[PDB]
Amino acid sequence: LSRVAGLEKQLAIELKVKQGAENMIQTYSNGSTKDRKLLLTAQQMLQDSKTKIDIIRMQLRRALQA
Amino acid sequence: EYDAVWSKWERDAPAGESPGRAAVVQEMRDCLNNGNPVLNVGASGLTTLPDRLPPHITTLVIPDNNLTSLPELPEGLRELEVSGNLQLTSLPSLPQGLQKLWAYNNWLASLPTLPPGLGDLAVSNNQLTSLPEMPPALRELRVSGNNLTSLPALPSGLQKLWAYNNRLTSLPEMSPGLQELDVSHNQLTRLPQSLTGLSSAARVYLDGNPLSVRTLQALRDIIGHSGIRIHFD
Repeated sequence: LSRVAGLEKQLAIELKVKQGAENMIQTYSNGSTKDRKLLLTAQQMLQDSKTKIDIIRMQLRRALQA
Repeated sequence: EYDAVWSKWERDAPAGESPGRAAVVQEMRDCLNNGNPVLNVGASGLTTLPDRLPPHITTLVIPDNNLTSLPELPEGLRELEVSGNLQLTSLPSLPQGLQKLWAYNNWLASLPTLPPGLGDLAVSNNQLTSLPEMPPALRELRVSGNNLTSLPALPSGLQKLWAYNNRLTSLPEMSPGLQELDVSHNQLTRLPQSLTGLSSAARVYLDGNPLSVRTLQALRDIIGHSGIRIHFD
């Protein structure tokens, strides 16, 4: 199928992004008042990537019907 | 009492949070006086909810907010949806008669023991590293987007399972009545024998896992003998 490969690539990318975000969150969890904003940003990014994975995966499950 | 508690809660609004709380209060008074079964607080930027919700509401919807915690829930609550609260790491004890629990895109570290009647559980994009025992009546389970390294025993009535995007090393045994299983981007190098007992109409996505040559050829043989659709990656 045409779109499958592309969807999987998007998956690899967003997964990499998710990994990165997780590592950021882990690094800034020291709890310093200075890293607060960086930590929150890292969180929002993690959540974003996960949601995108959910959506792209819905689309992918659709693409696997043929 | 109720209206007094809600009024107090409104006057106690933090700076900038007044209009939102007033709206929520309108909603709650609607539920109370007009018997509206559903309470939707919307996204008000709420940092807190009143000590007590309307008693007779069946369904509760909490969108993106600042909530650190939830108040004790009404005994007759059938459905609960909590989403978009990054500082909410914990749910309150859940009413036994609860059917649908959708709590996702939050910070939850753990879940409280789940009510037996629960048939639909979606907790995704949370911090969960573990799950409690599963209610026997649960037909739909979405745990994806978590830290889970494993799943507990699955109920005989489960029609759907999404474990994808986790740390899972191993899947548990599965009931033949499972329609859809998506486990992706996990650590599984192996799969449970019960997988063979599934219906040929089952949709199983294994992509994103190490698996193994033995497991891969096992899957190919199983496909040859069955005709069920499976994913390899």
